[PDB]
Amino acid sequence: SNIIRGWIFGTTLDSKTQSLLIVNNATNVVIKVCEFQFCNDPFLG
Amino acid sequence: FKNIDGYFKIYSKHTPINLVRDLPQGFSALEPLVDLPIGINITRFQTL
Amino acid sequence: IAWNSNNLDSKVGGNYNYLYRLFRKSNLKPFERDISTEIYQAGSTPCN
Ligand SMILES: *[C@@H]1O[C@H](CO)[C@@H](O[C@@H]2O[C@H](CO)[C@@H](O)[C@H](O)[C@H]2NC(C)=O)[C@H](O)[C@H]1NC(C)=O
Ligand SMILES: *[C@@H]1O[C@H](CO)[C@@H](O[C@@H]2O[C@H](CO)[C@@H](O)[C@H](O)[C@H]2NC(C)=O)[C@H](O)[C@H]1NC(C)=O
Repeated sequence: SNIIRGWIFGTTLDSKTQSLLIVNNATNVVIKVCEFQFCNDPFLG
Repeated sequence: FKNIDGYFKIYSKHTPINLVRDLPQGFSALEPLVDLPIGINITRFQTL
Repeated sequence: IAWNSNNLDSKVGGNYNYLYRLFRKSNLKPFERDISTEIYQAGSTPCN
């Protein structure tokens, strides 16, 4: 049922360093390398 | 997933199965999918 | 490939747009980029 949607790769995952996002949202595949403030519990709905 | 000399390398393969639990038996080689020039220091990861 | 660019990148007052990293805990890996601007701790007594 397409539950697993992607991954985040990094070191600290808290906007002090750079992280990689590979996500599959309902419409596109998105690959980004930025300084993210990731949520403590990321998910899709 | 691999991280070598600034390249993040991805191989993959899809297979039809019919089971309920436990990773299945068998053999199938994965093929190159993409090779991203990101240039970062990955140490941890988290599933979405 | 490298060439001299005094005509383009030198200003009479002084051109301070161009920057470098003078401090890092460890050496970089090949084709790794570091943009982090974290106050480098030289000794003990953390910086906050
Ligand atoms: C999946 O992600 C893509 C890219 O982040 C979204 O596409 C963008 O949507 C915004 C909002 O309308 C547009 O302004 C951008 O131009 C779009 N970028 C494109 C099409 O490359 C897409 O909407 C997301 N899908 C869902 C369901 O949220
Ligand atoms: C890549 O990142 C890791 C984690 O941030 C670095 O390894 C850490 O290095 C510090 C000292 O610099 C140690 O105190 C930690 O115990 C290390 N943690 C791990 C998990 O190894 C590593 O030095 C970084 N590599 C580069 C080239 O910057």
